[PDB]
Amino acid sequence: NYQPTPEDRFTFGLWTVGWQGRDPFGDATRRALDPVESVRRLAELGAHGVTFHDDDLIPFGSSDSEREEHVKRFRQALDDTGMKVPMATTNLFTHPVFKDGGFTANDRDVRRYALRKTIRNIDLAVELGAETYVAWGGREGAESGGAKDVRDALDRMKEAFDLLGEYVTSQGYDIRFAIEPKPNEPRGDILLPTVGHALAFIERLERPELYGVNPEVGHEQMAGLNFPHGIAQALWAGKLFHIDLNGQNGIKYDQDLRFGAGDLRAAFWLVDLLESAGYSGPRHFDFKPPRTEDFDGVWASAAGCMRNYLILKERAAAFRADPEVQEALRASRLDELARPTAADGLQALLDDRSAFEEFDVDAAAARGMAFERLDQLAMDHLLGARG
Amino acid sequence: NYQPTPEDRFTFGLWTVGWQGRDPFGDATRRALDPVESVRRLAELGAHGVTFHDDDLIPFGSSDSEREEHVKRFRQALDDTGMKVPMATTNLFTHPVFKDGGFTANDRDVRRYALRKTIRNIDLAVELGAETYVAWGGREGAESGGAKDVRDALDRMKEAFDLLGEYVTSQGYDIRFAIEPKPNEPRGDILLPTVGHALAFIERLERPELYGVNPEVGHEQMAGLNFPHGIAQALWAGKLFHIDLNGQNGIKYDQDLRFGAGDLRAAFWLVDLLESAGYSGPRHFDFKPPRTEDFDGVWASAAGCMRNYLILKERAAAFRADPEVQEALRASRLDELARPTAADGLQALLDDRSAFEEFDVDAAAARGMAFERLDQLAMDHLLGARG
Amino acid sequence: NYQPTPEDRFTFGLWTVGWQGRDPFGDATRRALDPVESVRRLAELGAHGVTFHDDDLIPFGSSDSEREEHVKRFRQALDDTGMKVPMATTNLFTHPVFKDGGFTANDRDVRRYALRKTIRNIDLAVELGAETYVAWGGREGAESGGAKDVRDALDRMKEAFDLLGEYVTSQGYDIRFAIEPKPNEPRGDILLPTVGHALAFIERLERPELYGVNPEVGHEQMAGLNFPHGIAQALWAGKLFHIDLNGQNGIKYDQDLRFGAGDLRAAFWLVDLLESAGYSGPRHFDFKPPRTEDFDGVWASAAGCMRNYLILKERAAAFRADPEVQEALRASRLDELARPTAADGLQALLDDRSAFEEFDVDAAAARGMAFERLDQLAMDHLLGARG
Amino acid sequence: NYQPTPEDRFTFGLWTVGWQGRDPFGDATRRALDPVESVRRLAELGAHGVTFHDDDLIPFGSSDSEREEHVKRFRQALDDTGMKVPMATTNLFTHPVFKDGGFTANDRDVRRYALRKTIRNIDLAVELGAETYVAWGGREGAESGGAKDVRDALDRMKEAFDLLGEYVTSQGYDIRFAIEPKPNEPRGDILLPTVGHALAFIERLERPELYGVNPEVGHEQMAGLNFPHGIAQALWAGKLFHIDLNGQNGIKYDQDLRFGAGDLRAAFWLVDLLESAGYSGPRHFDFKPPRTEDFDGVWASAAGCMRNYLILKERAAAFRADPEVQEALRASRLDELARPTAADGLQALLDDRSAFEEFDVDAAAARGMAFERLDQLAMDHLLGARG
Ligand SMILES: [Ca+2]
Ligand SMILES: [Ca+2]
Ligand SMILES: [Ca+2]
Ligand SMILES: [Ca+2]
Repeated sequence: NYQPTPEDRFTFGLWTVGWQGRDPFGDATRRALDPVESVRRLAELGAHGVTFHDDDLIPFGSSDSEREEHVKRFRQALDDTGMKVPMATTNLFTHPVFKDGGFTANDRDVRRYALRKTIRNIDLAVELGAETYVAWGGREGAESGGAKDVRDALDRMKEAFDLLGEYVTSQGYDIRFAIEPKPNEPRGDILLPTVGHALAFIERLERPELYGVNPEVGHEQMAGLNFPHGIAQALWAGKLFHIDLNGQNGIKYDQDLRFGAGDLRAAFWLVDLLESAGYSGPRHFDFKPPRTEDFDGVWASAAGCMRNYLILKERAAAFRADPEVQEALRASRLDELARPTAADGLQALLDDRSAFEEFDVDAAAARGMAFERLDQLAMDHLLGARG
Repeated sequence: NYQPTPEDRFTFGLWTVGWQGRDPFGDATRRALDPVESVRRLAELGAHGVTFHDDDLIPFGSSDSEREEHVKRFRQALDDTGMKVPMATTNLFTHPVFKDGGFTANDRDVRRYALRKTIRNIDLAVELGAETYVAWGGREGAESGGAKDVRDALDRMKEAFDLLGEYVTSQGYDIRFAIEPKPNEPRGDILLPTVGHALAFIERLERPELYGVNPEVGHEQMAGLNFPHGIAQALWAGKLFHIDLNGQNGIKYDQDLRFGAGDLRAAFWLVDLLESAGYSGPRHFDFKPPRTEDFDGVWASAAGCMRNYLILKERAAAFRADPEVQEALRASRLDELARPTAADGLQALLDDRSAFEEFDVDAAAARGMAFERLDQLAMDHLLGARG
Repeated sequence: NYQPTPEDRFTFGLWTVGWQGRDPFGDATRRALDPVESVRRLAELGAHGVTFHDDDLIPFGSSDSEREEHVKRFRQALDDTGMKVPMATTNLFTHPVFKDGGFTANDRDVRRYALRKTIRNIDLAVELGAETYVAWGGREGAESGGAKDVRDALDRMKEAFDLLGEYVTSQGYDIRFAIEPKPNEPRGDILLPTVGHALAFIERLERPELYGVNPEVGHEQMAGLNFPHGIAQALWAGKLFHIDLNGQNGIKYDQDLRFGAGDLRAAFWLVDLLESAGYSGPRHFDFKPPRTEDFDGVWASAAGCMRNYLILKERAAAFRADPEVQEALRASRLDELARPTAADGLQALLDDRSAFEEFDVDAAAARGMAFERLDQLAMDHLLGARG
Repeated sequence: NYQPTPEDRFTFGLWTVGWQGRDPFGDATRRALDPVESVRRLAELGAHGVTFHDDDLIPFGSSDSEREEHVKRFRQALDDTGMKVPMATTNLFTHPVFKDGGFTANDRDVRRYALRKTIRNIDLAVELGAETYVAWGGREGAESGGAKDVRDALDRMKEAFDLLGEYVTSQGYDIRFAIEPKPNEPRGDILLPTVGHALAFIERLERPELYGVNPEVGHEQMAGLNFPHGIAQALWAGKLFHIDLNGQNGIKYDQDLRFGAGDLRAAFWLVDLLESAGYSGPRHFDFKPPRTEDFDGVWASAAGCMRNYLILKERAAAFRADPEVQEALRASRLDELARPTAADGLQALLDDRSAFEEFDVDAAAARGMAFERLDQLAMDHLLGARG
């Protein structure tokens, strides 16, 4: 069982299953995949859609007529399979010209070029029916302190995003932007390193309602942060526009393992959250099948992303519906957490002697939270051990 | 030389020099310090002022008349020395009642009590002339996923801060709030873990203009983040209300080493930033003299905080005034980073063929950034090796 | 089900269930437990035995006659319950005198005292029937570079351990030593920081056969290392004398969560390893019930340590016995990994043209490892999803 | 000043200055360098020598006669400049055939091929006068638990190294082996992850006297470990055969920054150690000029490696020769650390009542270590602030 269907909204970047396995120390282990073949193979596995960078679809430097051809063939594949394109993004990191950034390159002519390369792809994304346009600032940052005045760079980043906003507004496009944060790699430190930094920056843009976040499991974990806590803050702010799902083993290089790999418990708490909150965006996998694998291992890895999400969804649902868990949640006062501290208001609080002057602090101190009992029930549900 | 004076605005918490050296594995190595003796000793060393938690100054559970006495003696010490009190904070972490939090405890009665304990200390802080009231949510978080619904907790945290805002506004107090972020310890994961998360949360409060950040060097480093980059984002947002200075060796327990210890280069880039931006708040040291030390080592450690700031300030000033550095900054196009990408506007950009259609991408790609030359000049200035 | 019995060899330190919840920022949340009550409560839950520091059992500074009394009462409890004492250790970290170390304190008189405090407890451990005597050098290290010449310190550490060896040999005691590594906390950096450093140091002792390791899950993880890989190296060397089981969420302060918490997958791979290798030592839990909990949560947390080990053992056994997994292991060439590279010997290898001159490198390159298929089978077994 | 000469023994890999700037997300930013041009350019800057992988010097798949040609041209360059070749190594990581390892690949035919490729390069290294042959097991490890039985792999790694030993012994070559540890990247976890793990493994080889370590600054730091402490353990064991010098900012991807970048204080403590211990091997830089840089930045970056070592050497010498520092070292009892704990022997210790029964523990406890005073003197020396 645990058979995905298009209704689950599982999507994959072309660059994921298409990763040839070139890493910093080694050559490609797999041949290039034709975009058309990935769309067919992914449709068969039960995915809902694909996502793309401009350069994954249209070889860099293609003439207009080659461009048209490449798009026509891809569109035929989407029509043949029923696959959608809910998101797209720009490659502002591969070509040498972007070595010091796109939107925040020190060189003004490069920043202009980055904006133009981006706008041309927004038009194509809208034509293909994308609802979300992602920006990953992978080259925006520094290896040394004097190379990048961060205040000026944030001025340039605000400027670029406000211009993009102006463009989509003037063209009457129904697309929104999502920033994908990452703390480092390939630059020593990348600007807007976490979901929090991205959420704070968005509030200073001219039209903040057009921008949200595309957080990635492995990225927040590269800073040692709790990914479900970070997603909860994004949901609370109304800014979870998209999500990247994958696996990461702690603080090191960006692994991009299949979803469910890495920190398994954090994966369970994430699915519990997404499903309880009613998140209805795409479930996108930004992952790389390891370079050990041949083409059969590529499709197995991708199928496993989807499988692990669906097993985790069933176990989270079972945990929340268990009457014994419901009672534990009450024993730990989760119900009280949800009630206002002082709906009576500030003067009532100040006059309330049971809040301070006659508050028995030692009796309140003695009450156990019963969190460990709750957590082991959650453990037993994850592992299928409530038999 | 490098002799601090009160004009440098160096401040210290009472709990810093007063730390008795109790750690998770060992007993106190030093006897308690009387608050009056710390104010005298710090004045002699050249500090500008002190900061305090309610409980550092007034033993928990003191009667009103003991409270009055304790305050009177401390005030006499401030008058005798000329020492100021620019910041104060509440202890919402030591007493067992706060084991699941203050403002976000699951138990509503504890959340009420935390608000009342906080307000009573705001009144005292204003009486002593504090301009900034810090909140460190050290118990707000979780060790397990099911213990804390983060959305509800952020509702409770917003509620507490909005109430505090209402209180100071209604009393006509000229005080502002600053949140001190920390990613973990003593809870497994703490809410609002970084400067970015804190900045994003503040934008959802009812009166955001009353709240900013009190970032700490060692805390951001506990997440592997670049502290000067984080301070630059806070300065850009207009939210650097206060700062905690100290040292930390990478990702591990919160060390609170003396300033200049830990990551020395990040300390240089921070001072360069604070001084170039014109930061005029207090230079506060939230540090712990190591428990190896006796009282003579306590005062040496504190004096060193101040010394290292002043050596770093001289070296940063020398770096920025060096004509050879000025020319390197131009060679690396720092001047261009500061100029608008597209002050000509969006239609001009789109019509500009030198931005895309006739942009020579290979020639732009070939230009070296000259960052390594710049960085080694910065190295030579730090080390005093431009002789 | 998953009911522990004494035959499973689950042991707990007295200091684990006895932890009063004092952390660096807060007071105790639970009252002290009498050692006799912990032995009774642990026996009821199904544990095999307990472990102790000298100071957990005999209050520091007790007279000889109080000492005798304390031991007599504890022995009565062991007799009443059938509980064993397979391991013991010395507290060389709590008292202020050990602030710069025990065996590697700069002060020679303290190093002498540490050796004497240790020997007195070895005698008691043997009397109680301990087979393993653990040393955790928690104060051996430094916060600054000039404080500790590491070569000299390693001379002092070798000296202490060689003396201990001489003592047990001269008394004809059948006890061996195990070093518990930890990379940091409470010192900034601790000497012999990982299992590897400890294994290398043991080879330079005069009688290396008397010493091995007591690795802890959470400690190796505080350095970002793979704990099952580390245990495999220890097993390969014949030095896994004991093990500490618990949970840790990545690189931060030492959490000491219940076993199975933290990195769940690493917990599965560890149990798979221990059980396949035939490890027959104690399964000891060095954990701290979180300070949120009352006494009911303390016993629930301890029971969960044991439960999670037994669920993990069942899932690992099922994975290894599955014929489909056996065939996957062959598809990935695990069988070939176990066969000698060159049992034919060096001259045969050099003359073998199929090894170099006629080796088809491109055909070897093309073969997929099929690791992702294998790993998802392992995922399905862990989660109980091979239905 | 701070002008390197060949007598300082600064060496560089061909792959360092030759790095074309291809990273996991981007194409090359610099053209290939001819090995002959790097030898000339490095000689001019004051280096002593170069190091090479087989594949840096002889393009993979070259015929015997092309091989001979490539070697002849390189030898002419070494003769023309006076440059030496003190170390060499094998590329067992780039070609796709090594995707699951060399010596520990699951496939036996690949393990044979790795041994043959290695031996052919040992012959060439000896011909060029290398004294040290380095092995970096960058592909030896795993991304998932079931892919690699670590016990069997350590059997295969021991087997490979014992064969290499047998080869050099039978050929009467005066070369020794050094293992370069790294904890992860490009595999999720790499076998023998730290200096400690490598030192422990060497003690189980048949001729351990032929093998030592080549620790790298940035690698140990990728595990959060103190590099000078690790080098001290290697020196204590007599196994520091070579060293890789570079810079790294904490726990993340392997940066390979120029030496002196990254953790500056750890760089000072390392130079202090190397120079005080009389380390007389090569000072090798395993670094990558950042891909931001053109060829002028490549040579500036390399020159800076050498400059920072020489500034650090002068400051460390000044610290150790300062009579005020000498007295501080005594105040902190560094002299006592170097004296035997119990040269009187075990029975004398046990009979000595001043070691236990009459030891005044509270008076010993009260003595301050004076470490913070010492550390600030070390700070003032580093920064050139003892004027
Ligand atoms: Ca990623
Ligand atoms: Ca701190
Ligand atoms: Ca621990
Ligand atoms: Ca490296």
